[PDB]
Amino acid sequence: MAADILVVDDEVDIRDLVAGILSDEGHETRTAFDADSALAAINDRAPRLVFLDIWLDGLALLDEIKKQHPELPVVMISGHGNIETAVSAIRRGAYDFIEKPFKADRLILVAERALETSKLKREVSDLRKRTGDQLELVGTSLAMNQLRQTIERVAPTNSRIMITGPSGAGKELVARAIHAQSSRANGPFVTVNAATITPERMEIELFGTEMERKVGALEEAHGGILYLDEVADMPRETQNKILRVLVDQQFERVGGTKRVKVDVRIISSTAQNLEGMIAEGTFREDLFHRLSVVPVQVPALAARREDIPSLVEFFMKQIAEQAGIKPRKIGPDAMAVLQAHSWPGNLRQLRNNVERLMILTRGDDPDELVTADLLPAEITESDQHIMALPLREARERFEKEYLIAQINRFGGNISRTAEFVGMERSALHRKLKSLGV
Amino acid sequence: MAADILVVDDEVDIRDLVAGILSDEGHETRTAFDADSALAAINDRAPRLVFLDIWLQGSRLDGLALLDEIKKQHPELPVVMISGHGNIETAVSAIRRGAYDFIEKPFKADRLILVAERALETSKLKREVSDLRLVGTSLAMNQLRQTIERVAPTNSRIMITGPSGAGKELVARAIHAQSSRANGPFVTVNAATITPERMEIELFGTEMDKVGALEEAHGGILYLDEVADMPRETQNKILRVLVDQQFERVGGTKRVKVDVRIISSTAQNLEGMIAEGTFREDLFHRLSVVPVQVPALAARREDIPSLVEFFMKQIAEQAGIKPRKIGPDAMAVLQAHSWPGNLRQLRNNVERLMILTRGDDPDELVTADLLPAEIGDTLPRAPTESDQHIMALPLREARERFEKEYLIAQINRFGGNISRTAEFVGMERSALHRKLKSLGV
Ligand SMILES: Nc1ncnc2c1ncn2[C@@H]1O[C@H](COP(=O)(O)OP(=O)(O)O)[C@@H](O)[C@H]1O
Ligand SMILES: Nc1ncnc2c1ncn2[C@@H]1O[C@H](COP(=O)(O)OP(=O)(O)O)[C@@H](O)[C@H]1O
Ligand SMILES: [Mg+2]
Ligand SMILES: [Mg+2]
Repeated sequence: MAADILVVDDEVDIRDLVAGILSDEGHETRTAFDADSALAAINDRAPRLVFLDIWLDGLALLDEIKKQHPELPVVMISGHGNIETAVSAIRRGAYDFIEKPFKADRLILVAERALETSKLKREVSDLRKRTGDQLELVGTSLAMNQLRQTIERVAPTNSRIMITGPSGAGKELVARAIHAQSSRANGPFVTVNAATITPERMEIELFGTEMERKVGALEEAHGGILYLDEVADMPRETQNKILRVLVDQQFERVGGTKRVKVDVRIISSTAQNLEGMIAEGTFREDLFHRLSVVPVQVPALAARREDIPSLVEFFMKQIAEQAGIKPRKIGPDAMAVLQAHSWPGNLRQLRNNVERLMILTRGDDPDELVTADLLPAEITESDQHIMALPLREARERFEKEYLIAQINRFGGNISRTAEFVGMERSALHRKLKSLGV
Repeated sequence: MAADILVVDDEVDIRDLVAGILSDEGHETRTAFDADSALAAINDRAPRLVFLDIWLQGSRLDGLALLDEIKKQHPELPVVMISGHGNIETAVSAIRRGAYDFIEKPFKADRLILVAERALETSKLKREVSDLRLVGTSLAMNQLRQTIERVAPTNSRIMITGPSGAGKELVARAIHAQSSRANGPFVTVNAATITPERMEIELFGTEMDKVGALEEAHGGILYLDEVADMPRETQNKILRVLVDQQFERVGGTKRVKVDVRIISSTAQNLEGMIAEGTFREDLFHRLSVVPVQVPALAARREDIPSLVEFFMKQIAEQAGIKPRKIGPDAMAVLQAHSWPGNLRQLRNNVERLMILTRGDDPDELVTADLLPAEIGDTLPRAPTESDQHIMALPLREARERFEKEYLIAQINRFGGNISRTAEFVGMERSALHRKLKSLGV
């Protein structure tokens, strides 16, 4: 909207003209005539945008501004004569360029777009800190290093990827890392979660509808990557259509005849045994062979236990950022129990456990260690729970469980249990029977 | 970038040149010479970008009318207009109507290349923020939402009070989003996380031999998460920001002017701190021009079922776990709990339930036994040989203690509504009242 802009030019009429139009728009404008006055203005306060004259030199100052302030957009002011240098400045780090003489509306528009893009990148950084959704693969283990090198090798190719690994191991993160290291890194990254899509709406989610517009995952993925997250959750009807899209890169939109042609790089994943599903007749053999082109195996947390301390530390920093809870020191006993667990939910389960620990100790002293007793049990019927029952039934269940527990406490000695609970021997017998013990 | 670009211009010379330059850059370019050919091309496949002439002669709809039709069908599809020299008023009109930018005839190939790249980059960044990104029907939530709506368009300093995980930061972002600084930065300072020795450096930066949060927040909002953790020297410096709209960097005399709207929060008793001499009296009153209280989750138990459903849908989107049916037992337990970690704690427990039931029968209800000890052990449940207090008591005393604990827990669950509690526990309401009075609970 209305930001702090620094106008760097050697001519006063340009400094006054640019600063004038922008200030009149609602911005705060400061000026500088050379590199030293520019660097000093940035030292007074970091601006949200810079307008830099190519011939002051401009390109050297452009490198310096971008070195110290990578997130600060710089728009070049260029002479009518040469666009070659203005284009050279874009490659060196400049956002855009403006040509003399310019219309005021052009100057206003360029400033707004440079600020909008800068705001979008800042909103991206801010939202990644809240989602705890960064694109970095933490792990010093050999399983992690081999995975990182597999990513580095398969990403620059155009090959179809098949990702195998258990739930929460990092299959989606690997797919995003493959995308960020591919030729389609600037192209879209579209995800299809079969598990979280109703069967009655799968066709519409993948192919869209004929004519505000409902655009399917395949059309949205055109020129980029389509991530089929957990293919094993696709019904027979869905498996058929996917196979059919793989043969010709074409499909119809639901309700329509129009055959849309797409150009998509497919990355698939499974935490399931697909070859076994083929034997059970639940998964198509032709689909499997077409999706299983280049394999990428993401290791289980059980295959990289030595990474758990580094991951706990990494997750504690994310939650410190999200919640404002200071990171804690995990006790050697609690860490030993964590490192020994089988982790069916892998890293997603580890993060969830780290977050619960941080919530529970939020009030505690900083020097206090997180102890093994704080760890949950894994590390009756719904109709029978006391909280879900009315008073009489809830009272009856409590009475039954109390007596059962008191009997076990006295190791089956009914007469001593009776005496302690405040009952006569035969009355306890009749009560136990009436309660169905 | 290898994008699908639709080029719409009535001039064949123009279409060929735009399609030619962009196709030579590595893009896939398509052309149309009127509205109907353009809409037929969009129907073939939605492009990633549209170049659109403002005029469009010999067409069913002109350039601005087609711009409107493209944006209606595809709101996130960037449209760059093609305009003639001296047509800037009509081009600026297209920007206000939904166009991303415009290119003025005649243009350099490198200019067209740069406009395409910038439009696509902005489109992609919007796609990221949409992918990554206040629930409750309670009067409490409705009052909070109408408080945000009222004070967000003002320029007044806010003091947000409430327990940890209740939604203070989310309230601050909601105020930011509805304020005149919504396009400005939203900078947070986690005071509980920063060491007292590094607090000044984080807020005010250092002289060069570095950029503080206040300098980053210029033009926007600075969110001071937990003001109680600020040292006395930091307190005096914030006071100068509030009164003088300026400060000095760490180890300097150099003035730094700032235009910030401060939002402060605390889960602590600041009044208790002023009484003890650890927090400045004048600073507290200046920080609390407009007080906003976020209610504890235990004070809005009505919203727990809605929050459970909202959090399930959110984890479904993140993890790819199908949302499940929470058993009446698990819901009764979740609703009755005190929640010292509030909405964060609730969310973390819903995620826990979805992680642990991943791969189980979709019909199978999520039961209360899956919840951890801090949830289950604070509420009525079947006793065991390990429950020292119950075991030390005889039958009548143990049954009376259970009655008291069960009724209180059910009351909590129903937010103190005795008529609703009576209905569930199997009593008439006056009978429940007489039973509570008799029990003295
Ligand atoms: N190597 C890693 N380093 C850091 N965080 C990771 C790593 N692998 C996964 N995560 C995180 O763990 C969680 C689960 O990972 P995810 O990619 O969704 O796995 P999957 O697709 O196998 O279920 C996510 O929050 C993700 O960011
Ligand atoms: N009413 C609400 N509806 C949905 N989610 C909420 C609501 N209030 C808070 N949250 C969520 O609860 C969690 C804790 O909120 P947060 O703002 O971080 O609390 P605080 O700042 O008080 O510690 C976050 O995940 C947040 O998005
Ligand atoms: Mg000049
Ligand atoms: Mg024309």
